[PDB]
Amino acid sequence: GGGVPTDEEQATGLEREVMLAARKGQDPYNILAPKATSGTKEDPNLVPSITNKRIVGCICEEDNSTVIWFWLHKGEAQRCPSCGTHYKLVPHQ
Amino acid sequence: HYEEGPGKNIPFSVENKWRLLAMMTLFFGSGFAAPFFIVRHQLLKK
Amino acid sequence: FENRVAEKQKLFQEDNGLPVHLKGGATDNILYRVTMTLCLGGTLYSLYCLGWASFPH
Amino acid sequence: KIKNYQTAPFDSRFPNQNQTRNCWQNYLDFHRCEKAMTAKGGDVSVCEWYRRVYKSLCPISWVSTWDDRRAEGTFPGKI
Amino acid sequence: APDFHDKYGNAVLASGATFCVAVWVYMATQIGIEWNPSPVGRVTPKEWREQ
Amino acid sequence: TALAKPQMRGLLARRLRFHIVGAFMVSLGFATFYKFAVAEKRKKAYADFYRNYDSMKDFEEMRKAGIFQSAK
Amino acid sequence: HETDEEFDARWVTYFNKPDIDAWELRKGMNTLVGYDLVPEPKIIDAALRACRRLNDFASAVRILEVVKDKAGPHKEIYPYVIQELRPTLNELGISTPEELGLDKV
Amino acid sequence: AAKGDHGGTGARTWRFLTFGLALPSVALCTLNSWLHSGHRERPAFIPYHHLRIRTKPFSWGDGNHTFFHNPRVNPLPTGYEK
Amino acid sequence: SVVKSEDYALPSYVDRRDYPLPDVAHVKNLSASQKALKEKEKASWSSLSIDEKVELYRLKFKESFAEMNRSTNEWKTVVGAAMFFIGFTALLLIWEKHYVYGPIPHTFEEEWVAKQTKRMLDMKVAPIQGFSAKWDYDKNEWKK
Amino acid sequence: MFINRWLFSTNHKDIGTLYLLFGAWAGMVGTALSLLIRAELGQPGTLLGDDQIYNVVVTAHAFVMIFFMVMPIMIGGFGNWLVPLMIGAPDMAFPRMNNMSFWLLPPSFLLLLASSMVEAGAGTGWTVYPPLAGNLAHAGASVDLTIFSLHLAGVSSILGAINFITTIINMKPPAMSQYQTPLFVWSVMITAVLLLLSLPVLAAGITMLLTDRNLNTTFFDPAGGGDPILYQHLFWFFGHPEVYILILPGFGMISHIVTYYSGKKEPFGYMGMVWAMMSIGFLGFIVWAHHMFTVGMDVDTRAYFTSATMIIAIPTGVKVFSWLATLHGGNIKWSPAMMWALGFIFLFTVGGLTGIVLANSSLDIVLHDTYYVVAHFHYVLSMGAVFAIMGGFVHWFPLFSGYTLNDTWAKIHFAIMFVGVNMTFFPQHFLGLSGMPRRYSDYPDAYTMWNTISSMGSFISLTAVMLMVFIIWEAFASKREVLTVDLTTTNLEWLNGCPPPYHTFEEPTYVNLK
Amino acid sequence: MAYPMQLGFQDATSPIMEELLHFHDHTLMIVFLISSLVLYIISLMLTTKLTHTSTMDAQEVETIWTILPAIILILIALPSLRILYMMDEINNPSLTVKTMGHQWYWSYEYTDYEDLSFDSYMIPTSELKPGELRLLEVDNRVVLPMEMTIRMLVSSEDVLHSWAVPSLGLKTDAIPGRLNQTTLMSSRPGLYYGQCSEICGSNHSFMPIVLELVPLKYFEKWSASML
Amino acid sequence: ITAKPAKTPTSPKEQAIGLSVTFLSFLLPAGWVLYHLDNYKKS
Amino acid sequence: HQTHAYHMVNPSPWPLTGALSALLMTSGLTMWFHFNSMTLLMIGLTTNMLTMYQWWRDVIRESTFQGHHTPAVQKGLRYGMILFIISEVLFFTGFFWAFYHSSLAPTPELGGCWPPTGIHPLNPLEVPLLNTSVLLASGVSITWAHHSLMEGDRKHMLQALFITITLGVYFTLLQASEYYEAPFTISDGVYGSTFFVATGFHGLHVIIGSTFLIVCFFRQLKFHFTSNHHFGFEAAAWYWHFVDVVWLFLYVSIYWWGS
Ligand SMILES: CCCCCCCCCCCCCCCCCC(=O)OCC(COC(=O)CCCCCCCCCCCCCCCCC)OC(=O)CCCCCCCCCCCCCCCCC
Ligand code: HEA
Ligand SMILES: CCCCC/C=C\C/C=C/C/C=C\C/C=C\CCCC(=O)O[C@H](COC(=O)CCCCCCCCCCCCCCCCC)COP(=O)(O)OCCN
Ligand SMILES: CCCCCC/C=C/CCCCCCCCCC(=O)O[C@H](COC(=O)CCCCCCCCCCCCCCC)COP(=O)(O)OC[C@@H](O)CO
Ligand SMILES: CCCCCCCCCCO[C@@H]1O[C@H](CO)[C@@H](O[C@H]2O[C@H](CO)[C@@H](O)[C@H](O)[C@H]2O)[C@H](O)[C@H]1O
Ligand SMILES: Cc1csc(-c2sc3ccccc3c2O)n1
Repeated sequence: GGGVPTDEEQATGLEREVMLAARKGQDPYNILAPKATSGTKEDPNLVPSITNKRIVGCICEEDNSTVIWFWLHKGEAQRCPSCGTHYKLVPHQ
Repeated sequence: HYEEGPGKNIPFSVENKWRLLAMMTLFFGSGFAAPFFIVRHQLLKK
Repeated sequence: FENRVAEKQKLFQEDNGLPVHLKGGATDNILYRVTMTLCLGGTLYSLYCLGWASFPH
Repeated sequence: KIKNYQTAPFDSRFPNQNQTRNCWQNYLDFHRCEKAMTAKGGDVSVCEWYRRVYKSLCPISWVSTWDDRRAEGTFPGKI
Repeated sequence: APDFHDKYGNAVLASGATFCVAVWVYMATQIGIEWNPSPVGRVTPKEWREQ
Repeated sequence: TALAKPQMRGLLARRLRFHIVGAFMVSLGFATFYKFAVAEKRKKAYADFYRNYDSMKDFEEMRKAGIFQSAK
Repeated sequence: HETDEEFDARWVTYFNKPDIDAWELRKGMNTLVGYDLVPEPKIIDAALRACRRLNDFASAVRILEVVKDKAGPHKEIYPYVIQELRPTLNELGISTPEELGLDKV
Repeated sequence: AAKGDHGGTGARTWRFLTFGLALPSVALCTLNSWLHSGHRERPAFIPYHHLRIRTKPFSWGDGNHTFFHNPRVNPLPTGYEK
Repeated sequence: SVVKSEDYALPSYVDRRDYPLPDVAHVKNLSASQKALKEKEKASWSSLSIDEKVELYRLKFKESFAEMNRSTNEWKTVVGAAMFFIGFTALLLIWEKHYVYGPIPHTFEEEWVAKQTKRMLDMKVAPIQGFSAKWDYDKNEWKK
Repeated sequence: MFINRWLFSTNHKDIGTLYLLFGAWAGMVGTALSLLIRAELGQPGTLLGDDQIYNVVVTAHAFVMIFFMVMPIMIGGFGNWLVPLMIGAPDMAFPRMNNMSFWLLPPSFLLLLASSMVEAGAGTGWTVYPPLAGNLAHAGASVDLTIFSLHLAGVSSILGAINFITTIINMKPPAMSQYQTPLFVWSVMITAVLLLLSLPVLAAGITMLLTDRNLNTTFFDPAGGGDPILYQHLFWFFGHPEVYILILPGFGMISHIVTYYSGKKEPFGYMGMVWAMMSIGFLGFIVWAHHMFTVGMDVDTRAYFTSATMIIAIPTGVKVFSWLATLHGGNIKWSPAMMWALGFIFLFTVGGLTGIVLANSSLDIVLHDTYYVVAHFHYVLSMGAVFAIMGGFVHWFPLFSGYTLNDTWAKIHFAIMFVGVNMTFFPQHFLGLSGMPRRYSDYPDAYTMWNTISSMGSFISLTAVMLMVFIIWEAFASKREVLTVDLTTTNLEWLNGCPPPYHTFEEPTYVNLK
Repeated sequence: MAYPMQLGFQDATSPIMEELLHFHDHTLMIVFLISSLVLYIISLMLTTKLTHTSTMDAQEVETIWTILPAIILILIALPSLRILYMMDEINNPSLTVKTMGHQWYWSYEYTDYEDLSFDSYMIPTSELKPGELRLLEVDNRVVLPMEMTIRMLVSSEDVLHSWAVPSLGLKTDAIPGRLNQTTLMSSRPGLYYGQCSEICGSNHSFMPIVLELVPLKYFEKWSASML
Repeated sequence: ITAKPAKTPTSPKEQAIGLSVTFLSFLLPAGWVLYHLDNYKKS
Repeated sequence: HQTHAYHMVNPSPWPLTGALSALLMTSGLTMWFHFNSMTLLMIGLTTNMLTMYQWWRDVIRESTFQGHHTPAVQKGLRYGMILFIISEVLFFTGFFWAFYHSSLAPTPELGGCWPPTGIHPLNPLEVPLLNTSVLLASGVSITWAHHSLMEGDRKHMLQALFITITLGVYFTLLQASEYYEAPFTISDGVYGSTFFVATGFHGLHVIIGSTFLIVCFFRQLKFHFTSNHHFGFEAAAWYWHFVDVVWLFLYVSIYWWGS
């Protein structure tokens, strides 16, 4: 027998948004860690934002304990002040 | 929404430095004074 | 029993600016006011009891 | 028998700083021996070593409390 | 432009040291505080036992 | 006329090593001073006091001075 | 790791890149002054010529200031570096901080 | 234990364990317990000093009865109440 | 010049001897003559005057290394003010001795101490190092 | 709006502010109690009364300073403010339960106040040993009100520990591993684990004391087969983890302060710092019986606890030398915060070394329950935790308030405090070695000089405390608003301005994995 | 007893207390050495304009920071534990004395042969005899034979106390329902003082201990006269 | 750290007032209690 | 507005009312123990229940009705419940420490033996064994309930959960009966002290856990739980297994080995 609702039938609010977006392979609420590009000026890391600036944390090398934090602004790609890899903001919404 | 910025993220007003002085005086002064008056209270019982 | 969760989801997602502890309706306000009155009244009574208990009888 | 008793000697059963059980054991031992020697008509004097040790070791108020409770019938140890 | 320390530094240091030494020397020697120093080299022993 | 080329690399590391060795030297020097002025001094004071110490004579002086409840 | 000569050659090459931009110039100098050394004159020379290609006179003077600062209490290092740099300073018109009065408190 | 019964551990398997093992065990222990029940002979009262402790009166009743006092089996410091 | 509160998310200027080339220029907005000075800077710097070279420096930077590293007389204010408040503390201790503390016990009277000292010497208090060791029992005096 | 924001808060910053205000007020109470202690001892004789009133003062001095000053400021205050900011989190994991952790403390404080107002107070020492704390030697409500005070403070910290552990484990950026979190975040989590494990044992211990006093149990009463020593085990099983709970957040702030004002982007030996704090927390659970070397334990037990206690010096030494290695080569900024941190390193080391002396059970026989112990823990608490608190306060005050302090006044404050604390407690080593017992209202005449100097030092520290209140007033009175802060690239908590908006990290940080 | 301006331990009266003195000297030298080294290194780190702010490798130096303290701790534990077990060594006492703690005084029992027991109260300050010590003298002293191994048994009949005599390196907690044992051997005659060392109520500071060490013959006569 | 000039500067005289008032708030109540200790003890 | 998955909670009065309820309960107990009155205590208990009801009511509103419990929020609640149970384990550990301390070294006042002279322990093979089978059986039935819920079976979920609750009530009634029938009391020395305080706190936890299961039962009746999202049930199941394991330790230590 049945009688127990499913998440597809009954999930609501933010939980449902996360569920439906994951089913499309999208991550609007930042549950996953983005995978880096090569970080050159031709192939910068693309940082989504709903505003015109967002804080980037750069782990310059694997297993570094020090994270480098800076505001990434809309416009030309900026570089991590420690290792120089490029980041470019992509506003949306 | 709530007020933001310096002097607005606290449960006490800093609009007037002299009213603030009276309030900081009452705040820290009451804490420092309390044990002495409890000493007094216990001495005055017997 | 029938599944009426959809009706509750609509009620508590209503765009009325109410906090969650008051969004059920008037009964929430009554239960809140009963709770806070007992807490604050009981606290004042405890201070009275301390005053009484602080001196010999 | 082996006299010139100065004080209770070292006892390997009780080698630590807590000596409560040493006093407790010898108090039991004396009154168990005394009870055995009284019922069968023998002489309590064979129990003397236990008497000296517990008198040396036990606080006066402990012996007196234990004595009162043996007489009242409320002593919790087995004699 | 000269700041507070350039104008008043020397006076604050001199007055503060003078005031501090003077009031602590006064408190230490002039108001009856018993420091209870060692009797060694200071106190002459006196007979104490009686009949 | 021209100035000679001074050492330009590792000045901080060289200053550190020099003074760490310095501190080690001073530490040994203090441990010797402390063994002589405190540790050995304490051993000798107690050794000298008890070498010819006479406890009965010490007691008699104390008894004659009247300090004891049990010995007049 | 790498020898002193290889370290200096890496930094000479870094500042000698013809189309080095302003960010890379600042990044190089700010990284270089973190090391336990006063940079060799040949490194400063390449850095000063990078300033010339970037039309940045003020950064060239600032580079000379930090050479003096990195020397700490060793007063003999900075006059020597300036001595070795005089041909470059004359060729490029770079006045020293002292010549500009920027060594005054 | 000697029940194979493996594979997927699902609702059906655990209902199987509930009705086939768990509740039968409870029925057996209930049986066992309701056979050794019935009052046994209360022992002679001895006013032992390590028992019936009274250092402060209880905050209920007359201050001398424990919270779940049973007159049949729980004596007072002075003995069983009649 | 003017830095603003709502600016905190933007690259800013600092004067740090371990960060000689800051992220932005000290002065971002150029006057007509300052615009021409920057144009002249694209030509040979030998053609720049001393004043123009200093002016180029002051557009890029706020303080020189000598200015930002200068010593101050603050230690005189700090040490002197600390001694004042430590001195003021003695005033509180004087008030406490005068108005709060009563007499100390009679065992601190000079004659008690003198008799107490002998009795301590009679019982040989600390005879190895601490006290009686410093009394000469033969000469009847404190050892020199 | 005011009631909603400050009584119904679900915001980690406002709640942190509430903790800081509460801890500062309690700091006044604990300070006044400490002056009453040293006034009684400032000259031979009696001043207040006999030992009951004196040791109700002594008992409350410890409770206020430990449970109401240090812990709320370090864990509730700096923790709630800094931990979410340092990991880019929008708030704590349980923001509403976070608010109850705070609001349990004023009633807990009220219960401690009540215990000293009714009957003759609880003159038991902060250890509350029976039978002195029992219902015969301390009849009445005082001890029971003390127990209930500890209950409420225990529940507050236990729930706060659950909140911090959950927040630190679960609410980091998905690319950030635990080995990419700042050392202060590490120190708070480890502290929270020690709280989670130790406080329930204390709660059990003091609940058994409650039932012994009111329900005729005999856990600690030999007449019923109990043992007063059992309570000591239960208390001190919590008791030592508590002192490491008190210092660990200090360790984390010192790391940040020394790193920042050395001009460094990172502390020396990050992983070694993590290892040492985790080793210190682990070792802190197996050494408790070094508080009981004179109760009559077997020699082998006294041999183990001697050895296990001394091992803690190895991980602690790694932290001390790493702080020194962080200073090495730095562009030293002689800020007031740096001075507090440098005073911490030296004075904590001194107090730690005297702890190693006490770890030797043979020597502890003569030093236990003497002022040598008082000298030990005041050098690690009143010159370690407080200096770390003062350094953290003056360092992060511009972040919390948006206003700057007067650095000259703050340096003056440090100098007065440094003289006062050392004049107070260094002579107490002499009193301890020469045999002055703890918890005495009066002393043999020989101990007069060092007690006199010590009490004079306590007045110097009082002047520093009064100056501190003025310095805070002056900062709010003048309203010098922060403009720029250095080293934001390695101090995330500053990157949202001063003060940060009510809601921060509504959009989380971007950290990719590569 | 303690004397004015005392810095260290009271002079040792027992061989064990002598051992503790030399062990303290050994440990205190290490304490002075490490705190001075830390203070010096602090000043060394802070007195140069030279800088090195890039990433520092930590592996090699932490071997030193870990092996050296480990050796030092062993250099402390070795003599510490030797004294610990030497304190515990089997000795054959010739006398057993019990002391019971009370609020607020000590009672003593000599029950090897006779039932000798008495109370021991502090001499009030207003009743001190000229030259007697405030808060330290008792009416009835603990008379004991010198140069003999004595077994002390310590307990209490109310709250916790602690029976301490610093001169002899003694401190044994007084716990109701428990009989704690320590050993006492005085190398010299005289008077040796101690004070209650566990908070026990209103007169915690005012229940001291006074041992009177005398030759055996005087102890025997004193014991008989005290029955 | 860099900061704006004080929006409401506190002159040396104003600081003298704030410091004096702060100290008096600590010293007067405790002084009153300690001054009257004997009135509390022998009563 | 937010682009993270975490829950910003509405400002709430229940933290304050819960903290004030703790003040009233603790001052109430002091009033009861020392001043012969129950007024404060009954007010504190009443406000405590009201706080817990409305607090957890709002959690249901925030999750089932408003949808704020994303997978990340659920993961946090998992850590919170695990950590809370751990703190409860250490609380009971102190009482087991007290029990073994007293029973491994029985003092002369007890007769130097365990069980003490004059103590007649309950037979571990009668009701204590029945209680053991009851809680163990409730662990089986609640596991059946869980799998029924995950497989979408409404009826069998309610049946298994009701059986679990009935066993919890059965245990409580059996323990209440044992308490009345026991010839020893909490005042019978350290045996009665350790017995009733340890089993009493456990009995309280049984009542707490049964209440939690009853909450889940009515929430299930109202279709709150999905086959994949039901942490309230999972938390109650973890707490119930914790209650079961504590009993097993109590049975082995106090009822069996300690007899
Ligand atoms: C530094 C200590 C911690 C911080 C405190 C700072 C405040 C300043 C105080 C500090 C200024 C003095 C610092 C060293 C004092 C040593 C005194 C001594 O002779 O101690 C002797 C022993 C007992 O030994 C004996 O039995 C020998 C008997 C000899 C008697 C000769 C009589 C001569 C009279 C001397 C009178 C001295 C009066 C001192 C009176 C002092 C009143 C305050 O006492 C003890 O064990 C005391 C236990 C100390 C445990 C903590 C050790 C911390 C060491 C840090 C130092 C490194 C930095 C230095 C450089 C320090 C630069 C800051
Ligand atoms: C912040 C609080 C705090 C801290 C950090 C400590 C740290 C230590 N404590 Fe302390 N202690 C207390 C607070 C604290 N203590 C309190 C409150 C009491 C009394 C409670 C009461 O009774 O009321 C107490 C009592 C106390 C006693 C009992 C004394 C007695 O009551 O008889 C002991 C004994 O073992 C002890 C030992 C230690 C040790 C070994 C450390 C170690 O962790 C310290 C380690 C640090 C160092 C050793 C210095 C740094 C290391 C190096 C520089 C490396 C080189 C060093 C060596 C090679 C040795 N403490
Ligand atoms: C299945 C039954 C469950 C028990 C239900 C009974 C009452 C509920 C109270 C719950 C309290 C839980 C712990 C209480 C500790 C001791 C209670 C022991 C359990 C019990 O109830 O045992 C009874 C004791 O009753 C008594 O007085 C108890 C009288 C009331 C005392 C209340 C004391 C409350 C103390 C709370 C302290 C704080 C709790 C911990 C907080 C920690 C926070 C970190 C034994 O009865 P008896 O008359 O000796 O006779 C037995 C033979 N006929
Ligand atoms: C009769 C005598 C009474 C005496 C007083 C004790 C009273 C009883 C309290 C018993 C516990 C009741 C807990 C009820 C919690 C209900 C709210 C709830 O459980 O909410 C859930 C999360 O709960 C969560 O925080 C989990 C939170 C659990 C917290 C509670 C854990 C028990 C704590 C009890 C108190 C400890 C006392 C210890 C004393 C020593 C919501 O998430 P889900 O369920 O996944 O589903 C949502 C889906 O519908 C979406 O599709
Ligand atoms: C431990 C922390 C505190 C330690 C340091 C305290 C410093 C004392 C500051 C001054 O305090 C005042 O002192 C007055 C005396 O100078 C008291 O007046 C008292 O004495 C006066 C002079 O005799 C009378 O005129 C008043 O009526 C009488 O109340 C007054 O009450 C008290 O507030
Ligand atoms: C005389 C005395 C002894 S203890 C005591 C006081 S004052 C006080 C103030 C706030 C909280 C607790 C206490 C407390 O216990 N006063």
